[PDB]
Amino acid sequence: SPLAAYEVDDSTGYLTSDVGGPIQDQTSLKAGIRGPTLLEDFMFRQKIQHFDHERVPERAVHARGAGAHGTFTSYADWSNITAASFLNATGKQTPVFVRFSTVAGSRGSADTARDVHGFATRFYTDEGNFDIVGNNIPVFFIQDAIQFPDLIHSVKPRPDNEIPQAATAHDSAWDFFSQQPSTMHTLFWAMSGHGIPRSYRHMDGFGVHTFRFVKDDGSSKLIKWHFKSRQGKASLVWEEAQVLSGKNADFHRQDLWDAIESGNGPEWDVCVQIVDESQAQAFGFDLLDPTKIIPEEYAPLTKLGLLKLDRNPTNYFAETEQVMFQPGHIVRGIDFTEDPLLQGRLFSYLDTQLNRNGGPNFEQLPINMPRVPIHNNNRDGAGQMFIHRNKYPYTPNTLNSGYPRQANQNAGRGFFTAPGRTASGALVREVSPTFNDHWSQPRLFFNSLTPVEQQFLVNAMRFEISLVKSEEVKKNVLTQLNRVSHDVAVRVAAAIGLGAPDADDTYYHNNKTAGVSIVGSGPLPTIKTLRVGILATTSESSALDQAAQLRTRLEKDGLVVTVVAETLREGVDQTYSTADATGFDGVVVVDGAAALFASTASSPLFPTGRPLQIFVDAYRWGKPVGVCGGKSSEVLDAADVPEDGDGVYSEESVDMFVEEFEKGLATFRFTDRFALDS
Amino acid sequence: SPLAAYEVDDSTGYLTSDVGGPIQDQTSLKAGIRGPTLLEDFMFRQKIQHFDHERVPERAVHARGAGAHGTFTSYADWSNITAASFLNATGKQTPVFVRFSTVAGSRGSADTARDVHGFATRFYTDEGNFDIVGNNIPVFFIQDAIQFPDLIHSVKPRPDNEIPQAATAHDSAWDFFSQQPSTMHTLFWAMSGHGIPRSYRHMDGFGVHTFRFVKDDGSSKLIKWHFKSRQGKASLVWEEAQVLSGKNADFHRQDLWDAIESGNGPEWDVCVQIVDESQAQAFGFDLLDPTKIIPEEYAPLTKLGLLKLDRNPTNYFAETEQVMFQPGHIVRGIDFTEDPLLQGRLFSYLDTQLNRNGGPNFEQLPINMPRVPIHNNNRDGAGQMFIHRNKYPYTPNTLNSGYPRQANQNAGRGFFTAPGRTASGALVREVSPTFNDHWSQPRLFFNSLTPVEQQFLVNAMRFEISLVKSEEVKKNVLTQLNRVSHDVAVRVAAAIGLGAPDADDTYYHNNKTAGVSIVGSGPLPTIKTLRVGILATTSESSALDQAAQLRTRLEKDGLVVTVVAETLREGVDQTYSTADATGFDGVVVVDGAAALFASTASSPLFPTGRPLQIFVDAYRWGKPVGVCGGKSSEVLDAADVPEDGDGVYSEESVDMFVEEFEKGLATFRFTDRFALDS
Amino acid sequence: TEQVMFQPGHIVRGIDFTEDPLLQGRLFSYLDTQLNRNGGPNFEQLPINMPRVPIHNNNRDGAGQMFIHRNKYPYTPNTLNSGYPRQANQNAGRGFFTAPGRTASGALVREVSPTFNDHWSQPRLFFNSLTPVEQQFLVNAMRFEISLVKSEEVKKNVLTQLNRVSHDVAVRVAAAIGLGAPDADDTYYHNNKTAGVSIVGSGPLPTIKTLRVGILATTSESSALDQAAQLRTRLEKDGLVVTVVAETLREGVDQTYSTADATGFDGVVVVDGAAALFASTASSPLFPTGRPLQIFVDAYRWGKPVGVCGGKSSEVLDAADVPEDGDGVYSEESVDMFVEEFEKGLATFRFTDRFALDS
Ligand code: HDD
Ligand code: HDD
Ligand SMILES: [Ca+2]
Ligand SMILES: [Ca+2]
Ligand SMILES: [Ca+2]
Repeated sequence: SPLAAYEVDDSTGYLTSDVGGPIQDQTSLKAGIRGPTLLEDFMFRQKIQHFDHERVPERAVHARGAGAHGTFTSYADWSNITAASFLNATGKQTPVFVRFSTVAGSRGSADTARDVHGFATRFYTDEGNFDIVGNNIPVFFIQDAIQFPDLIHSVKPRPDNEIPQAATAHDSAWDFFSQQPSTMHTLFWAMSGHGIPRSYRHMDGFGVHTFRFVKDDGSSKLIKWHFKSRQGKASLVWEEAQVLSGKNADFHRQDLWDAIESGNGPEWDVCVQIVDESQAQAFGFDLLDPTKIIPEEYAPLTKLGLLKLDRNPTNYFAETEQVMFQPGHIVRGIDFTEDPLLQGRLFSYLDTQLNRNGGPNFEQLPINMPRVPIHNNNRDGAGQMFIHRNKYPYTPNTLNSGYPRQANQNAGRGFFTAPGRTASGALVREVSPTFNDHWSQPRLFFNSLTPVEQQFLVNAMRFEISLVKSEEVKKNVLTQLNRVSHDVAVRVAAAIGLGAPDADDTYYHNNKTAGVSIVGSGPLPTIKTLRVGILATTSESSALDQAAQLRTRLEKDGLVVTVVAETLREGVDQTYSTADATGFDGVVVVDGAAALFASTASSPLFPTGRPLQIFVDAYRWGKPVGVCGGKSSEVLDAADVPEDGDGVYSEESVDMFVEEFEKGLATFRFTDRFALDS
Repeated sequence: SPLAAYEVDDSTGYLTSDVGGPIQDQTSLKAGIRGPTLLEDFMFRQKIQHFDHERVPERAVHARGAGAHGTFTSYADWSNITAASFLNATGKQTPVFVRFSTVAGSRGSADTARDVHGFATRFYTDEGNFDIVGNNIPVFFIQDAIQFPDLIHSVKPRPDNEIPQAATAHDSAWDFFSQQPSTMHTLFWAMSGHGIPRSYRHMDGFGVHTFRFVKDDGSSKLIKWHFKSRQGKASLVWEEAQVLSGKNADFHRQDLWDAIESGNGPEWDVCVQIVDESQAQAFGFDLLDPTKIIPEEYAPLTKLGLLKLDRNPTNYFAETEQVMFQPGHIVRGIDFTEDPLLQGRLFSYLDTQLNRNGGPNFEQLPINMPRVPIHNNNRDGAGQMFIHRNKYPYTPNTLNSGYPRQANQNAGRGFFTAPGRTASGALVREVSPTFNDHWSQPRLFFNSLTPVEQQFLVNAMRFEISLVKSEEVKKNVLTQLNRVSHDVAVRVAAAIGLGAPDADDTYYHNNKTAGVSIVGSGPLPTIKTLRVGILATTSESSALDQAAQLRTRLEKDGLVVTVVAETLREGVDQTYSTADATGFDGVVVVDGAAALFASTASSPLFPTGRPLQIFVDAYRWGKPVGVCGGKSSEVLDAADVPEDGDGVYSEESVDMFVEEFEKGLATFRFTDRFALDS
Repeated sequence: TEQVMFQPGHIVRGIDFTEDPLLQGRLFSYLDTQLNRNGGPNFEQLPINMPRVPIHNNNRDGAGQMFIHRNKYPYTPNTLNSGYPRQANQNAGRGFFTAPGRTASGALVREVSPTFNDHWSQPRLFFNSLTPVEQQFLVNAMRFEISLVKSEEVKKNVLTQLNRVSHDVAVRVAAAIGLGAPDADDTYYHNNKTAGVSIVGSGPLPTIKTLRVGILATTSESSALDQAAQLRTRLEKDGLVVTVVAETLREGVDQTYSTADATGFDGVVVVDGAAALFASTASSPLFPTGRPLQIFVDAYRWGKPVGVCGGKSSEVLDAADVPEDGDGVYSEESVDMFVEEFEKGLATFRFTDRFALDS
């Protein structure tokens, strides 16, 4: 913790200026008790000036996000495939910092927007900082970095009025998607449940690009990075995400914070797919193309180590806001590929930190510093924090005895470009013909989802495209969807009253791939941290008694339990007024409370119908719901919830109720409650 | 447009660099067709560098906002009270730019957060730019500018985890409120409907501070600025505001945008209260105190002129984002007072623009430029756009013949300090004792609300304080509330399971004041722009017929009509999937659509129960609802809405339906549907 | 050095400001200007600017933020951080406080105090307090600068102001620029003087340590370099910085004639073994024509102590047109006697009898 050396404690002591002079900061200096404020009030000005300059530009993308500290532990000595020092011994531990994010919204936008999500991991290795700046979706919208402002301008708010915030549901985005068909693969992922994850802990991370692992002998293999969640994969449903955006814009950052504080810090297996250089085009697409995945059937995952997040930042601004990641932060044993999206990224991340930091010495901020000595001839610049002793900062020199020395493949453990890499041909601004198949892999992805997942994706597209005003853009969108799947274009067209174009089967096929479905990936492996809302009443002393007994039983198994009542008191966490179904992964009514759910309910302490609305919403959104007490039928009738439904629980016995209700939590969503196209 | 001279047209022509060289920007230059990108690719780098640097720091407060162009027109020659040139002739027109905003949220946060709102107006006068940087609430939280960072730190997200976004519902804010009693007045306004306005058009603006009008003879009078909405006052209900925050984060900016495009540009009467210098302490409080209003019974409003917003910006960034308001932008005829809040603001706004603009020449941005010539000896600085001819930029000079000439009270129409102003006494960092009554005016305000408005305010406080984790903070909050009103403290305490402290009647009184109530300000004066959702179906050709007839008669009265059905087609604006009750001011079901409202209604095209939920939500939130066509009983029964309810409409005849329904839209909210504490 | 950011706003308990209107505005400027230099608000965190005591305040964020603040309730007043940091003032925490006797009275004005209006008496006090040669130098600095002003009207306006200080100054300055001085205006003329403002009159320097002595020698003569080495040891003993100069470097020789100039020395000594370099027909590809003699002559003309060490002085001094009996001109055979006299000269520092006076 270079973070702990820079920590500042203010738990005792008298207020000082920034130069250590004790002062006051509550009243301005004035000429007389009702007089004007004086220019000589240095206390006033130092304080306001600091306030007035507190903000810094938000990131150009991924502005909305949150971070945590942890550790990476290697499972083996990986010398045989990479020279990377953080992977060179069983059990070797490296500190990490991770930031998760959306792409499109500004700071302050809602966590539960539909979007691609960032998953950026810094490894503070003993041979330098290494960053993997990935996303929760393994493919990207575009095939060349020069198009990135085009993609981003199209998805961000229309620039006359700056509407809409954090959403692709507008003409410009679908105009771009429909004119730039490379977008189809990422679009399909973003329109699935991968666009609205349950939490940062319930998504995967991917490096997206093919990279190289380079051995000390100089041989190389091609790799893709996969961070596979140990919490399982899980999504919201859209109608739930929308309400969550309003009720709790901070949902994902709160979830992450709380999991870490409770001792449930999330984990991922850090994995690679590893293939030979000769396989760059063996799989029916080009490994230089970031719109393509390698099916796991062609290349299995190898598990390199464990990533665990287990500590929250001390100061959000200083750590999370100021962390400045770069794919250029590379270490010996890793190399780039000629992926034209990766290639341009290298430029952008060094440049953009000048905007954020306002000066060139951004690598000296505590969160950006390495954990090894720095020896170089970089000097001066605004905000220079070091006092360099070497007064001959040039190479070659004799007056500093030739130091710092050059590092390279054979000296000082230098980074070196993989020596088998070559280039040949004309200097061109031309797209490789090997990149031209934009529709096959979207179809592979779509084929690999379950029927209800396919319906959710169609429904997401129906939602967004129905909000596009241009009839031409809508037609063009159907044209592109039709090339992936005639069925998708037909079902989407039905919602927007246009006809789909005739089937064009060039890229149609029936193939599937493992591991891309959320709903298909079986029950969650753990239910720790999941949220249960127990709906109770201060009316009946039996209701708070039953709530307390359920609480014990659920908290035993690591669930986070919230007892809801009309008013706060001992045992009650939340009022009906502040409660919502978006707040819980499952809801239980204690039978003691059945009168609150009648249609003539009414209280000055919460909005009309709130108790029942929580229960109904939770049911309609596919959550496990139940009534505990043995007079269940009255609440279930008021809800129009069938007692015999999957994921509906009714028991008098607390112990039997809990046992089945917990199986429901693992199932997580009951997908039989959602209507499917015929 | 004033700013037409700076417009750039890209409706034709070939892509160029910033220096006019024709280029391409879709493919990177590579060493071979699958090769690495080249450093000599200047096309790539100039485009990506611009992208990398697009963002600028958000405003330190009022980051989330929106703007429009307009005109101010004077109603008279106001020479007899002020020298101000924009007020010197009946009918005199001056261009304006207004930005509206929330206070606490970052720039992507929801418009319908509970907050104080900004209302900042620039008058581009023939004697310089004059800015009135106001709020929609006439009193401010604190009495000294030096305390602003304390207020804002406490209300903004907790700095460890940056939670929660755009909300005072957390411990730090209520800690500050309870330890700093000056906050009570603004707190009561923010917890009333004024904290969740229906639109920027349905709120007032206030300068907050006492200022001075100064005549050409040097005599002065004390003024408060009031911008009084011609659209009337209106608020959301909290439970509505919360869902709206998710469903449409852009609600207020969209409402303003749309009103201007439809030729319904909003208007305010720009008014002043005018009192003599001798009345600074005549009204039982100190006019230098920004936590106090002057009750209209003691000083009436004088209408000075009309503010009309009628033109949307061309580019949001360039106009809205870059507008840099200053209370320091003052003109001859106006002066400051020794209000210690105002005094410190004068420093802050000049300083903070350096952060935003990144250099000192921010007054040269098109939106910030004046509409008259500039003559001064300000020179150089980053981003200097002028080429100054005068090569002797010093005073006094002979080598530029003594130009520019000094302007003052007697020459060149210079600004001048009101010459009757004086100071006397010790140089002190002390609060005037005349500022010490923090509680009477909060009580005056509370007393001037209707019973249901009082309930809504109590309920806002119950909501927020129930989320405060510290029992000590909650206790301290009740202590302060109790000094305003024992009844308030009792009613709030009931939701959080504490007892309120014994009554302390030092500041209790029964006085009321006119015009601070929303509910009490009679029906809206116009219903133009209000939104009616018509819930129809494609399953019956008669329903769409009914909807079309309803649309014709409602549009004739300038309402914005959305017809909602399962799918889009001619006549249908929105699908049930995208529709929500938060999108309408009133909801009509056409009786041809009754089958969608049954509890077994289901479709793959929208979430279960969505048609009925829209109707139920609208009813519960106090909106006029109805069924048109004659067969009303299944819809009203399914919704549990009584046919004889106020603001419930049931007529066979479209004519009669609309005549009654329109009375309901003017009534706006039916307050009898909300329960009151006994 | 480049990053140090000073401010008169950096004040401590026991010091306070006055209502000097120049000082009052400075307090604003120095806080504001560091934003320009540093490009962000955390300039007090640069090592040179940090205090040597703990910092406890609620300043947060900003570009370049180096601290990680633990207090997550950075507002006052608070209970959630127990009311810390506490307010410091006259009576608690050794706070800064404004001197309590200070007051203000009267109108809010943009007017100059009439008490500020005598612009000329003190300039005259200062001028009166200089020695005659110092007065001449001041006049000569004005004649130099004003003679480069192209505007005839500006020049007249200058003599109008100077004349209000001293008619004599305006006359002597006017003579160089071909204008007539305006007639005497004696409102602010006086004969008063004040101690300690004169440089020339502040006696010999109190130390000559660090002053620079150039020894002009030659590689022609093994004698010349021996004399230079003996001089060097004797001068270095008294903490002077000695530079031996010759045609080319070698052991004992610090600088070539090519790089040397009289501006590099406070005193110049020629060793008499080097006399041949000082002739008018001296010439070498290793230095500009006349360079050795020019160093000596420049040093003499600029008022420095000069001398010849070894016993044979008259060829050098005649080549240079320097009278052997001049004040601050030294001739001795003995190194010890040479240095004893020469060091008196270094303490005198400048021999002002070598500069002409008006009238
Ligand atoms: C040519 C520009 C460009 C391209 C093609 C990309 N990005 Fe990027 N990205 C940026 C330019 C950039 C940036 C403007 O440089 C950002 C904003 C702030 C920063 O540090 O870098 C950024 C931020 C950024 C962040 C946030 C890091 C954080 O939390 O601070 C993530 C996770 C990604 N990007 C991930 C990706 C992935 C997985 C991409 C494709 C595979 C990708 N970006 C393509
Ligand atoms: C001492 C500091 C301070 C104090 C006491 C206040 N403000 Fe302020 N205000 C600022 C410091 C500031 C600022 C940091 O200087 C901002 C942020 C951006 C800007 O241009 O100025 C600002 C912005 C800002 C804006 C946004 C203008 C726009 O849309 O760009 C409004 C409407 C206000 N303020 C209104 C007020 C009112 C009505 C106040 C009390 C009566 C008030 N402020 C007190
Ligand atoms: Ca658009
Ligand atoms: Ca800058
Ligand atoms: Ca808090």
